[PDB]
Amino acid sequence: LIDTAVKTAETGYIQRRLVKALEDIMVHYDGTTRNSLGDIIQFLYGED
Amino acid sequence: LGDVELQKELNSEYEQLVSDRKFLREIVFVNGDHNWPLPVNLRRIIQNAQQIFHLDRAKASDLTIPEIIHGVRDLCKKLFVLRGENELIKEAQQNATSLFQCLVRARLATRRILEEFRLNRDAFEWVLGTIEAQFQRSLVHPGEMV
Amino acid sequence: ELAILKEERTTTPYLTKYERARILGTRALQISMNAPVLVDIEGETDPLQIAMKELSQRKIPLVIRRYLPDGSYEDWGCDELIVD
Amino acid sequence: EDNNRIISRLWRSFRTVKEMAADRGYFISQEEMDQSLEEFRSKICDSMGNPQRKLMSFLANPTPEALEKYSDLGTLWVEFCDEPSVGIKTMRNFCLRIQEKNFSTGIFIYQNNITPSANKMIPTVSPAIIETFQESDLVVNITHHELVPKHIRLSDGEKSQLLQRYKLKESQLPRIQREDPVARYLGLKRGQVVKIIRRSETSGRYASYRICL
Amino acid sequence: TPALTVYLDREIALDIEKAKVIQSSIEYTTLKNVTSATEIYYDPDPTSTVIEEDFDTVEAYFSQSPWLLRLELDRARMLDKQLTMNQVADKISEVFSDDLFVMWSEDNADKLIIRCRVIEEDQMLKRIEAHMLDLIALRGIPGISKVYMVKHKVSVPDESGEYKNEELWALETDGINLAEVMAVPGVDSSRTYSNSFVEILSVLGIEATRSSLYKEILNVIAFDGSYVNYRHMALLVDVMTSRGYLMAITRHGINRADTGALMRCSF
Repeated sequence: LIDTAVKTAETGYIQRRLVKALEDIMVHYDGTTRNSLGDIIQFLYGED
Repeated sequence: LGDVELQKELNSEYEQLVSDRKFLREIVFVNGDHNWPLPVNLRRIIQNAQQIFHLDRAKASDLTIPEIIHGVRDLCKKLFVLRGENELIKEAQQNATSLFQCLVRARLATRRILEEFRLNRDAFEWVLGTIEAQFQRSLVHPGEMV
Repeated sequence: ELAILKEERTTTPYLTKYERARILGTRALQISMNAPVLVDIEGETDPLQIAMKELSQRKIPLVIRRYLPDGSYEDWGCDELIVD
Repeated sequence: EDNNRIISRLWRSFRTVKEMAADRGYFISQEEMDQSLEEFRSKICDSMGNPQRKLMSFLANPTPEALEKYSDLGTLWVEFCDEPSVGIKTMRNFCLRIQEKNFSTGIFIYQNNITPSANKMIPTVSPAIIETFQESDLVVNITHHELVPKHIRLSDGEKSQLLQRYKLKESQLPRIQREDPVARYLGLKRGQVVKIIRRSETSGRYASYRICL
Repeated sequence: TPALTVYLDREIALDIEKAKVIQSSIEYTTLKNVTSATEIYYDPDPTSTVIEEDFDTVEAYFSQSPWLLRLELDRARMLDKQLTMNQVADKISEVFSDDLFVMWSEDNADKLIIRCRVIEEDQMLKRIEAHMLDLIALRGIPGISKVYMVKHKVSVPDESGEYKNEELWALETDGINLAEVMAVPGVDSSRTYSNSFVEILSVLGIEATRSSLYKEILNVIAFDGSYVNYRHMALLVDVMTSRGYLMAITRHGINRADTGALMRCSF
C-alpha cells in the first residue's frame, strides 16, 4: 500500500516531463519529423 | 523443360533471394530472429484470395512464369512512400521499403505461388492490387502528433 | 512566389484523416448557414449527413492549402484528391 | 616483457593512424597497411629494443578518386612526438616544420599530456590545420565497433543538393560536436556534413545526416 | 550500478583456462587488498633485528633510519590472486626508487613478511604508511573492482546454415573504464559494451550513444514482459541526441532550447 501510494507520484512526474519535452513534435508533409523550430529530428518517421 | 531463356529469369530470381538472405542474416538480424513487426500481412491476403476465387482444385493453373517474375518485380517500384523524381528521393524511397520488399519476395516466390498457394490469373492480379492499395493506406498521416 | 505549380506537386495524393475531418466539418457548417448544396437531398437531412454525401460523390467545392515546413504550399482541390 | 607491451600498443596505434588516413581519402600503399608486427619491431626499435618515434613519421597524398570528390584535399603529415610532455619548445619546431615543408594538414600524436598553455598554440598556425591525439585513444580503432556505423563525409555539391531537397537552412540539421571521437577521426571542420547509413530493425537500411559544428 | 559487458575473442571464449588469465589481468588489486597487517619497529642495528621471528630470515638473506616498517601479506589472498613476492616488490621499486629498502620472506615461511626502512619522523612513517595503502597498484585496470565469469548463449549459424545455440564465456565488471579495458589484449575490442551511456559518448561518439540509449531503455520496458513498438522509443532517443550532446529531460536541458519564452516558461 505504501509503494503504490508513493511511487504513483514518481511516475506521474516522469510522464509530465516527457510530455513537455515532446509535445511540439509533428510529422510534416515531406515525411520529415520536426519540432516547432523546424529542426529535423528524424528524416523519416520511425525510419519506415 | 529445357528453355534456357526462361531459366535466365529464374536464376536472377534466386540470385536476388540469395542477396536478401545474406544481407538480412549478416547485417540486419544477426541473432536470427525472423518474426518482426511489418506492414500489411501477406498471409491473410493470400488466404482471402483462396476463398473468393475458390482456389481449391488440382485444375492445372494457366498462370505463366514470366507473368509472375515480372509482376512481382514491377510491384516493388509502386510502393510509394515519397513522390518526386529527384535522385535523393528515389534512394530514400528505396531505403524506406528495403525490409518490406524482401518480405514480399520471400512469399511471392515462383514455387510457392504455383505449388502452395495455387493462384490463377484472376487471383494473382488481384493480390498485387490489394498489396499496393493497403501499403499506401498504412503510411502515417501528415499532421500526426507523434 | 510561394505557390508550387500543378505539375510539380509532391505531397501525397490521398486525403489524410485530418484533412477529411476538417473538410466534412467546414462543409457541414456552411450548409447549416444555408450555403447552396450541390447534391440531391433525399431523406437524410442532418448537416453532417449531407456533407458526407457530397464527399462520396466528389462534389465538395473546397481546396486544401497544405503548408510545407518552409512556408511554401501546394493547393489541392478536394475534387482531385483520392478518398479511400 | 614490459617492453613488448610498449611496442605492441604503439604498433596498434600505427595501424589505426593508417586506417584513419585511408578513410580520409589519402593513398596508402597496400604493403604499408598490412605491415606485420615482426617487421615493425626490426625497423623501429634500437638494439636495446626502445623505439624511435621520428622514424615512424610519414607523408601521404590523396587518391585520384578522393581528389575528384574533394578538391580541398592536400598533403597530410603524420608525426609522433618523442617528448612525453609537450611544452612550448616542442610546438615551435613542429609549427615551423609544417610551414617550411608546406603541408596542408598535420596530425600530432603525443604520449602523456598537452599543457593548456601549449594548447593555445594550435589555432594560431592557420590556414594549415593541426590536430592532436593522445596515444592511448588510438590503441583501438573505434570505427570497427558494432555500435559505430560507417560515417562518410558529403562533398560540397552533394551537400547543396541535399539542402534544396528538404528546403533547409544549415542550422536545422542534427549536430555533432567537434570534439566527438568520430568527428575528430575524420578531421571534420565546421559546416561539413557526414552521412550515416545505419542498421534499422523496421526498414533494414536508413540514411541519417549530421552537420558538424 | 555501473557495469561493463566484456566480450572476448572467439579462440579465448571457448577455453575457460585462457579466460581466467584475462580475468586476473583486468581486476584491480591494490597493496591494501592483500595486506593483513602493518607494524612499526625500533630496529637500531641495520644488520640485525630484535625480532626472533625474522631472525633466520634476515640473517641468512643478508649473507639509514632506525625505524622499521614491517608489513605482512595474507597467504590465502596472495595465493588466489596468483601473485608472487617478487612481482609485488617490483611495483614497489618503480614508485619508491631509492627511499626504501625492500626485503621479503620466502613463500615457504610460516608468515609472509615484507620489511621496509627509510634510507622528526615518528609521524612521517604513519603518513607514508597511509600513502602506501592508498596508492600502490599491483596490477589491473583502475575502476574494475570485480570481474565475473558469465556464460552467454549466442545464436550463430552452423556450417550447414541452421541456427544453433553456442555457449561462450564473457566477463562482466562492477565499475567502468571503457577506454582502458578495450585496449587489453584478449578483449574483443570491437564489441565491448557499458551501461553508462555518458561514458560511451566520450569514447565512441554520438551515434553509438543512440544505440546504447535505446538498448538500456528497451531492457527496462521489456523486463516486466511489456512490449512497446520500436518507433516510440526511437523517437525519444533522437530527441535526446539531436544536439550532439545528451540533453537531459530536466529544466537544465529542456529550457536551454531556442523555443519561445511562453512555451519554455510553462514547464
